[PDB]
Amino acid sequence: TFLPKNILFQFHNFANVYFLVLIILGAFQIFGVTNPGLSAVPLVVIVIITAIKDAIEDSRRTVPTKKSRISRELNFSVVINFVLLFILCFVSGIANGVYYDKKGRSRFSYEFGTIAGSAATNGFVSFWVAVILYQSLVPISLYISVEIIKTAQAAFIYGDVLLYNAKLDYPCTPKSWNISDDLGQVEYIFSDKTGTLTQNVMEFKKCTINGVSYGRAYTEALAGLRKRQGIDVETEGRREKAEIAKDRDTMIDELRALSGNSQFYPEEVTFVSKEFVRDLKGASGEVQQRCCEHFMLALALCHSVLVEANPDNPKKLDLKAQSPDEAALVATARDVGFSFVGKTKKGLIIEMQGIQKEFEILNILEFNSSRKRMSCIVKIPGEPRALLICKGADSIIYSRLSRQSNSEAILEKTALHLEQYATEGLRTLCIAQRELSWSEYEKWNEKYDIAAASLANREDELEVVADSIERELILLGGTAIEDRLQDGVPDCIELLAEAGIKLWVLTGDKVETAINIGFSCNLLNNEMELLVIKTTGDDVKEFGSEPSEIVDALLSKYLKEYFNLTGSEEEIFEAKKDHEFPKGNYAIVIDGDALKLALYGEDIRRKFLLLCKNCRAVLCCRVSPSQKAAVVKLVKDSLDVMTLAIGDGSNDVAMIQSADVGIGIAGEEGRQAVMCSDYAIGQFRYLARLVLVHGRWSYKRLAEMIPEFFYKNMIFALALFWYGIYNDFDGSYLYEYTYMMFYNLAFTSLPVIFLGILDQDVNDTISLVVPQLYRVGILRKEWNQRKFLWYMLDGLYQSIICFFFPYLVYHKNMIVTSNGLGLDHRYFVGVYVTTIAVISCNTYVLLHQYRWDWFSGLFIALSCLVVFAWTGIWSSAIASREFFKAAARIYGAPSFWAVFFVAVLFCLLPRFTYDSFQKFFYPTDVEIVREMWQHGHFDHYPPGYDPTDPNRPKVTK
Amino acid sequence: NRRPKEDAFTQQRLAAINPVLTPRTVLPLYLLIAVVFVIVGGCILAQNSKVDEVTIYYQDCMTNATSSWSDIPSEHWQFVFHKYKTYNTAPQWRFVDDESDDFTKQRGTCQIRFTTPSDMKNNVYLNYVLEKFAANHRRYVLSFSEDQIRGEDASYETVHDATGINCKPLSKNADGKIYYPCGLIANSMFNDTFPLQLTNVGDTSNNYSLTNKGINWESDKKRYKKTKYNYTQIAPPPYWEKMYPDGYNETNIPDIQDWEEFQNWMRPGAFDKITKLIRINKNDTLPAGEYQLDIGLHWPVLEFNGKKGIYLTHGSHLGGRNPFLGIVYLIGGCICAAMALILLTFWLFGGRKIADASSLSWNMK
Ligand SMILES: *[C@@H]1O[C@H](CO)[C@@H](O[C@@H]2O[C@H](CO)[C@@H](O[C@H]3O[C@H](CO)[C@@H](O)[C@H](O)[C@@H]3O)[C@H](O)[C@H]2NC(C)=O)[C@H](O)[C@H]1NC(C)=O
Ligand SMILES: *[C@@H]1O[C@H](CO)[C@@H](O[C@@H]2O[C@H](CO)[C@@H](O)[C@H](O)[C@H]2NC(C)=O)[C@H](O)[C@H]1NC(C)=O
Ligand SMILES: *[C@@H]1O[C@H](CO)[C@@H](O[C@@H]2O[C@H](CO)[C@@H](O)[C@H](O)[C@H]2NC(C)=O)[C@H](O)[C@H]1NC(C)=O
Ligand SMILES: *[C@@H]1O[C@H](CO)[C@@H](O)[C@H](O)[C@H]1NC(C)=O
Ligand SMILES: *[C@@H]1O[C@H](CO)[C@@H](O)[C@H](O)[C@H]1NC(C)=O
Ligand SMILES: [Mg+2]
Repeated sequence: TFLPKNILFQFHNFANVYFLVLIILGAFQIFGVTNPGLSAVPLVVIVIITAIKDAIEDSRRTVPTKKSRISRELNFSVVINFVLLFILCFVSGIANGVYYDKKGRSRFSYEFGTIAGSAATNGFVSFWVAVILYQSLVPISLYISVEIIKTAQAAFIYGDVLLYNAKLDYPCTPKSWNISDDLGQVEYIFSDKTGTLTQNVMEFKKCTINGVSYGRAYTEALAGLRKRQGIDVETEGRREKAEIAKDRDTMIDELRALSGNSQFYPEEVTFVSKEFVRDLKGASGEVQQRCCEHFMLALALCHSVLVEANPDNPKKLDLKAQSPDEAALVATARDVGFSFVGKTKKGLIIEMQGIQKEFEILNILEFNSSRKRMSCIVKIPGEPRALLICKGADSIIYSRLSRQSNSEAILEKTALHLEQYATEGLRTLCIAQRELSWSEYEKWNEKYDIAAASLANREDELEVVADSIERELILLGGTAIEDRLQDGVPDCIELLAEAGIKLWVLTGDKVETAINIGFSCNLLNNEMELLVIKTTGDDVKEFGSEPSEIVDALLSKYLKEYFNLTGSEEEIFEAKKDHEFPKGNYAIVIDGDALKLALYGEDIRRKFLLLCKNCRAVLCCRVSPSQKAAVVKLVKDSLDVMTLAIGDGSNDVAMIQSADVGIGIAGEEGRQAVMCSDYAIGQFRYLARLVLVHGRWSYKRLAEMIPEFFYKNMIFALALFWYGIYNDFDGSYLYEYTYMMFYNLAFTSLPVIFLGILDQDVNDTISLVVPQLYRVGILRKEWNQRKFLWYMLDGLYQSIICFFFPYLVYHKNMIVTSNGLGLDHRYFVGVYVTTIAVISCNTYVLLHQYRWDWFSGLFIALSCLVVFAWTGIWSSAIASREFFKAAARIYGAPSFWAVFFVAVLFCLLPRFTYDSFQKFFYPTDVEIVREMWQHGHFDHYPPGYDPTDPNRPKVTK
Repeated sequence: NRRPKEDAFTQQRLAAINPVLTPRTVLPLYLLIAVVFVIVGGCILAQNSKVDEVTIYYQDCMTNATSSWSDIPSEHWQFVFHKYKTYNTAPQWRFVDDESDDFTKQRGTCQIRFTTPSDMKNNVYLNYVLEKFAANHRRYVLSFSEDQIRGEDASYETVHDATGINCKPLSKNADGKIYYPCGLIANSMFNDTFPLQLTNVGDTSNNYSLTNKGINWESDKKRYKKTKYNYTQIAPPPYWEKMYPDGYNETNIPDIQDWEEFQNWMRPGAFDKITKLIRINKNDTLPAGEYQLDIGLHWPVLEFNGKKGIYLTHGSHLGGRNPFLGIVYLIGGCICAAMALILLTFWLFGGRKIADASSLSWNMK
């Protein structure tokens, strides 16, 4: 399962088959110029390394695949490299043929050679010997280097400690170890709300019992409403939360003074009504008391929660429910003093006010996604009767009312309370009872039994019996649950918005409460326009008659008014090129039907995409999973851009898979969004630290690392081409074979690999303090093809220098030694050239590193020293044939060191001078920030500084 | 649990320096390198000017030289004496034909007289100089046998069917004997006979003596060894058949360990100009005077318009006389100085503030 598949997948490239052709040409069709038994070492070692590493890859995958944009640019780079190698070999062959044309030379005399008529044959042999000569110009270690670098970057992303969430015991486990650098170019983020931005634990906040609306709270949607209006939300909330904390303390005190509860726990109490805790005793009398107790009893009975002992203490219960809202209701009913324990063969057990009492549940018409309600008939002993209690939606209940048994005095005020809760941003419920005397209950029970006795899709008869029986109800009131944001979500959102990332939030909540929660999350802020595409009656009757054209009119107006362009293919093509952060501070808000009708047709899709190209913030309300996937793919496919999609659950999985980067929010249970993702973080907050720090880092690291490589190898390779000019392109090597293999195996590999692994322009603290540094990665400036072409031109020039400086030290009289003895063998000029080239390349890498850390410095020094030591060790062994004492004869010549130092100076002077001219008179943002860092502007921030952590100390400015 | 190990390496918080290059830091380095490189370049150039050389190309002897002494044409010699920048005193040469030798292509003796007006220290090197002899071609350079060089009695298969380094075109003769020094390299050796002394024309009682013991690295005697062949399995290369007209008998087999002109030849010059030491003198200075060198023409070069010559020097520590190192050190130091001056000019004219947040690409617009 390893050897066949791995060796085939490895040889499926062009570089690998090229080197295999080279091995076969050196061994099977040997012309006579090769050391074949050892020329097969680079191929076999890279094959073994890739085989081991891919074995580890598949092992990690066991216990679809994506590719970054850098990889496709890398394919194009390798294509240009091969074009250059072919041009070199073409010129070699042509010139060797034109040479063998000549009719009087040293060869006819001393080489036993003849005039091979139609010299094109020797030209062809020379082409195929130069193909093997210019080995090192084939990028063969490039792919294994990029793979090592990406694996190391993903291991750093994993083993980062500021991403491990201690509550979940879940570090940021990467599921794709080759998109780290794609993390550094994110330009759009698509984020589900309910599970991602808000901790998906619903807490019961308020309730309107018998027209009395108990409950006081400061919700994030209320805070957002206050912020949008203009009130100082900071002081408003400080006062409100202090008041409510004092009220909660006194509420728990009064609750303890009321009665002794065995299942009371103040830590998970969320009902904050001092009015309720005071009115339960005597404040309104007996009728409101009875209403409240009946509300609590019905809330604590009508449910499907299964309770089990707490692993810490067996007396505490865990309240294991299926839906969060039912769990919240039963938990608050327990904490108020109506606890529910156990589940016997008949009914259930409630501890009310401290005493046990059992019930008899007969028929639980369970909750269904299509019924939108959960009902239950309990037997009340005393002459027992039937109590049909049903919990559902407000409209669901208001559709099923009785023509007489409605107060219509409590109903109006309860509806007002429900509307106020919906405005404040809470999920509302409705609860309705029905009292059934003994005779009518006997009749209805026999009818229900004979109706359920009908099989063959009993659901139809069941729903018709439900329609017949639940038409008359007596509503008691409503509840309200709250979904709080996760810790640090507003800070993370403002960080990602300063970084230049456009943010999309895909909600399931109503438009106005979504806008309020956005203002609370800082997705939208003040001095930011809200372009709404609501298809409400006020815009319908003013624009058109039917939808799907009101939205088109609205898109056209919001384009033509707040910019000067209209939806067109040329405007799409133009905006495809720009990535600048938009100015003007606009935002879009769109409903589910409007999004559907904007995704329907092609021109409307074009207009919607051009409008959302600007408008750094976009809110979509009441969307579907299909719509999530559709908007992600519309933003990605057209307008080719890098997209991240973060979510949880089972619809955000379809949202995640159709995106460049997919981030899953891990719950206490492993979910599909986690599994079918690319990365998996504990909380949305961590997305800031990931995307900025690592994103940017990886992106820069790869960027600067790739041209480096394409330059380093070039130097060496091209030097051989230059020796071609002086040996008439005949195919003799200027380098020893161990030199030609180790220049890529050991001499110049670790410097560029460590540049790609460990480099940091600014540390993580500055990365998170000045997030705008991300904008360059958004704009795609650190990695183009022009950068690679400039690095290759520099490599060509440095190869010219590294060859023609030793050649020029020889050219006068071929005596370069102090004792007049000879060093004129071509392996010795090759030692000259190789040492100059290696030291130039490693010092280039060092000068282009941003951070000179001791690991990188040690290994650059070791690469240079290993060049010197390999020369010294291979010479001193007699097994080197014509290379016997290259070390003791070259490193002991002052000519060698003179050329060495001046040639390294001449190789590094143009690039260093240009870098100085840049850092002086056209500095970039990271250079300005590094100067501000040297002057000490970032000294007060601690080393590990996450500005998105609530339990963190603030700084001066 | 699964908490990642807090560690200075895995958290990427290694000890490091972050070198930002401000003019106050770079310009001093530019000036320092400029100063040291200008000083070293001037020192190298001044120490190099003191190097005197004599080059004489005698390939045109068999046709231009006569039986009586005559001036050498100005194209064939190059004198460089630093005390006397205007010293021509053209050398002379005379050809002594040898009708006994039947190799009409190159035979006789070239006698050259040259007048050195200054001494030559105490370590004098007399190299020969081949021009346009292509000793760097693909098949040539690989045509020898490291099994014979090391002294083995390698059979025909070890000598012929070895790997890349093998004497293929000259592996065997017609009679069935392996060429002892095989291959195009050892076969095409340089053949002129150089004298063991420089005859003094004025005072013939003090002749300047030369040697051929010490013209090659001593370490090379660990790689070359005396053969173990049997004088019946070996025969001279096709071109050594004037030096061994009867073949190898029990006495004439060439011991390549103590034969350093061979060892110098088996090191194929990388480029088109070949300069190999052939004579040395490590004891006596070469006093000013008129000296005579008698070379026995054996090696043909006019077939391919090549050149052969003598090159007599004392040398230097950087080898012969070559102004490239000093010139390029001076150019490097002066380019560093020029660039430092240009950067300082543009700084004192249009120099921004260093740590100014107001210059950042977003705080600007
Ligand atoms: C010194 O080295 C000379 C350089 O090789 C060498 O010249 C070579 O001499 C051989 C004969 O000794 C010639 O061989 C052929 O000569 C003619 C012309 O083809 C043929 O009739 C012969 O049968 C034989 O095949 C080489 O051609 C010749 N090499 C060159 C380049 O001309 C001298 O012989 C050497 N002399 C001494 C004294 O060592
Ligand atoms: C210096 O070298 C010259 C080279 O010729 C020597 O002169 C030769 O000496 C020998 C004696 O054995 C004579 O047979 C030659 O005729 C001389 N040649 C010439 C051209 O004069 C001279 O002997 C050497 N000096 C010393 C002190 O030995
Ligand atoms: C320089 O002096 C040294 C030592 O006197 C010479 O080396 C010796 O030379 C003789 C022949 O002249 C040899 O027999 C010895 O084996 C050499 N010994 C060593 C240790 O080298 C050397 O030849 C002199 N150089 C010149 C040019 O005359
Ligand atoms: C020397 O060679 C040159 C170049 O061919 C020629 O013009 C000149 O006449 C020659 N001198 C003698 C003396 O042969
Ligand atoms: C060995 O060969 C050489 C070749 O020049 C010859 O001069 C010498 O006399 C030979 N020795 C014997 C013992 O035959
Ligand atoms: Mg969700």
